[PDB]
Amino acid sequence: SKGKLGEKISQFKIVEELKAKGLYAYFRPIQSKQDTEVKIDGRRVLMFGSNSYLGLTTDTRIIKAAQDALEKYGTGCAGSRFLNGTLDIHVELEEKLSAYVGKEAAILFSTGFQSNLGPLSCLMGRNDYILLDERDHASIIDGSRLSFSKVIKYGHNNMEDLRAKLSRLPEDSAKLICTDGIFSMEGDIVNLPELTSIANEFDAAVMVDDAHSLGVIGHKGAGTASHFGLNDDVDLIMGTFSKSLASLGGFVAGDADVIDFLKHNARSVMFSASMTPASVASTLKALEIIQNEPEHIEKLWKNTDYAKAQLLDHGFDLGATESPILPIFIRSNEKTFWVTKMLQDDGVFVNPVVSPAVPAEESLIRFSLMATHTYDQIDEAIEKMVKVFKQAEV
Amino acid sequence: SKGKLGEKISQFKIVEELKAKGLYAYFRPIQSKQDTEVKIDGRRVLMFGSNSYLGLTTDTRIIKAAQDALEKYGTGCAGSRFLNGTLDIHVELEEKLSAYVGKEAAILFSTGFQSNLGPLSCLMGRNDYILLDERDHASIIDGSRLSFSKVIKYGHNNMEDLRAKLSRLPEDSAKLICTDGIFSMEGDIVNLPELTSIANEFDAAVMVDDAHSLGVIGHKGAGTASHFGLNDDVDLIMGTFSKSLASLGGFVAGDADVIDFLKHNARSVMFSASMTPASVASTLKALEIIQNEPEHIEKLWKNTDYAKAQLLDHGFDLGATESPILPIFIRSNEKTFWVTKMLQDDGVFVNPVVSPAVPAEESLIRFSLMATHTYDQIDEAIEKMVKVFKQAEV
Ligand SMILES: Cc1ncc(COP(=O)(O)O)c(CNCC(=O)O)c1O
Ligand SMILES: Cc1ncc(COP(=O)(O)O)c(CNCC(=O)O)c1O
Repeated sequence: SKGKLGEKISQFKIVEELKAKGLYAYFRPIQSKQDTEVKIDGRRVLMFGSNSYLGLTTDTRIIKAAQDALEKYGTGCAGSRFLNGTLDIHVELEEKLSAYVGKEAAILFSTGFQSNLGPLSCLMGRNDYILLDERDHASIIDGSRLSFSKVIKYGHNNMEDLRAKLSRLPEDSAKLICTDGIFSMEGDIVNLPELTSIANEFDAAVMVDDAHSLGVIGHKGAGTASHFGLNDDVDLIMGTFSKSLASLGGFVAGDADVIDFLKHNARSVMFSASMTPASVASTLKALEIIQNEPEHIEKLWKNTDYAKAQLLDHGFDLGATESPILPIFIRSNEKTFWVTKMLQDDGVFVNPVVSPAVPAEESLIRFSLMATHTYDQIDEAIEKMVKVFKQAEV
Repeated sequence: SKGKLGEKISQFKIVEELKAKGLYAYFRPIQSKQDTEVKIDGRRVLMFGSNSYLGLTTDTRIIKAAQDALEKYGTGCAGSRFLNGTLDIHVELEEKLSAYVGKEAAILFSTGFQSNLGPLSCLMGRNDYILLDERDHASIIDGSRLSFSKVIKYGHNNMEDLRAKLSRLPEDSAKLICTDGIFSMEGDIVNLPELTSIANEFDAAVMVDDAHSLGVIGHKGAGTASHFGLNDDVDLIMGTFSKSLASLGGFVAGDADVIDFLKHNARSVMFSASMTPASVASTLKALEIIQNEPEHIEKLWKNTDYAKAQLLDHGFDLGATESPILPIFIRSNEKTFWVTKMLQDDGVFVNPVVSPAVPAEESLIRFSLMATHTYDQIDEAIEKMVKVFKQAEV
């Protein structure tokens, strides 16, 4: 029955307003492979809003690996890993990931999102605590909420606030600190040396979400612990396959005893169907390519350094990025929607960040680099961005 | 740091005990396509533990559709649907699903699990209520927990307990009833006529999870509302693609206003990467096949009716199934593990249900049919099951 349900959704009008003004640019329907240019409505659009940092979703070797896995294994495993959903190739991928991030063991999940839900929901319980950076990804907030623990947020990269909040807590309790490695909004890196120093003082577990770090920072792209040399101070390394690894799915890597507990206690792996064979194969081949072909990471950072310098030289106001995420401040929600749509209509795809995700005065567009971008494409996007920021009067 | 974390996992010894006794049969590594026979450790094993009800994960047309989508679109969309992750083929699949279940609109999620999280987390809020059948799937319990509402469980298919629990609630609040259509444990069907009758009396929204119903009950497999003719009394139809549809992903279908609210407010679609092209294409082709080839559903039910009659004639104690899930009671956790492993070692794959999921005296094996099974295979499995139940002294 719909009476109260209709009332619950009645006040949500921002989408009707964006559509009526001709500003709507969510769920833009792409007609082609994710690449430096995509086809939208039959026309070519430069893609600066992707998470495919190494451009690997179009690698013919990766497509072929996925197609060969369909031929051998079919379209799906039709069950949880726990029951009838495990393939030899899932186990192979766990072994290869464990080696890549320097841990004993790993467990796959069918999404990155579900990779966060698993350990956050089942390790800390009643009378225990989870400490979260306030900018942590939605999946981390949701995972922690599924736990029976007390969830405490600390100020963004604020080690005094983390330390104080941990100091308040009863000694006879378990504590788990979970952080993004690279934060997607501003593209900044966690203070992992200080956070792990605090964790070691209070015997808290440390979990890092490396969604935006894998294939980006660390030796051969192995992520945030690898970047800082702090593998031995991080209990759990979470990753997704949907970004540099060009696929779908995720993982959690750690000590074999903790991983064995997770694979038999995390509801998001016990009660969800396993990754498709095509996605296991594509992830395995992308992981081989990231490690054996240092070019990709190198070219990603040449593009990042080039685009960042060009944006600062044109007078754009950038956030405190340390990654291929270039946050360009606009500081008005209306201007952010307008700039986004005008760029779309001129052949440039960027992602807006607006209220209520952020305060109006912190609204921005995120311009993300891909190893496969050219300096010519970067130049064309920035040319168009200068013109639209002028038209918009930013 | 690991001191307290080590203590949190210290008491979990059932897996070490199962492995040490040689009884462990979780995460069995399959070497072949999901089919009526699978390869485990180089040997052939009859599969009676699958959710591929129509045997479609090996359909050459479905494999080819997936392989052609890899060729055109690549290995992944590398973002949320909300941003850079929408393809024309995702929209096509939503339109085809909406038509199939008789609703205005639909939104895809990358997993079934995440399809439950979406509407349960964002429609009911502070001062509202979610009413759940106590046997509802883990993803429904987890979705409801992510809401800011009060979650109330009612007795399994107990309409007096649902009615009483709703009667206690303040009139000026929203209420949402969520149920499995077919329940996976016992394979029983929700009392949807009575539940919708109650919902209509209290103006509560109705959501049905049709994970085990799609491709199984309803006209051309359209699910539980379709089975009862109650499309107009169900607000939201949830489905997965991982079972009859032989893929990965899921959906929620409903009124265009509710679906528009979900696609801009459900964290599990806004903040998770979209389905892979291969999985969209495989789902589209499976959905065409289920509707255009009535054979598949027909043969599933011939196998179900045959196997159920054969089990009852051999004196097995079955649960109150109304589906291709045949629950065979064992009523001892030890016997359930032993029967499971002995069947594995004799070439038969079944799924155990044990404590703490159920009371010891309700422990069972689930024997699930596939349209592609033969009567010869059914006969061979039941022959082996009689022998193992004798060896085990059930
Ligand atoms: C009733 C029900 N609802 C939702 C889901 C989630 O769908 P996905 O597996 O596609 O994420 C399942 C999964 N069934 C697998 C299990 O519980 O083992 C299910 O049985
Ligand atoms: C930091 C972080 N962690 C986890 C995930 C979840 O991974 P999957 O998308 O593979 O489920 C994302 C997703 N980023 C997409 C977004 O927020 O739009 C992420 O940005």
